[PDB]
Amino acid sequence: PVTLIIKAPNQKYSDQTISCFLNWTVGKLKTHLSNVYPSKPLTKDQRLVYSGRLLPDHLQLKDILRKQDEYHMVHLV
Repeated sequence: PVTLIIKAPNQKYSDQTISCFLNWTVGKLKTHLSNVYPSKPLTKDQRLVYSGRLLPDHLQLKDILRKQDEYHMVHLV
């Protein structure tokens, strides 16, 4: 799968390498994070910020994460 590196807001937790598919949207992945992340953060408040920009839950990961494909560091907010 794709190495989707979920780093915490203040880097409270380290770089989390989530082996997941770009098939899903930011919403389905963020639900998946709220399950597989040991803090289990509020899906309603939490969003994914990729290298400065905001990833909305309606679009598929692939569209933004196509460029490198291999690995992507996203900051949780």
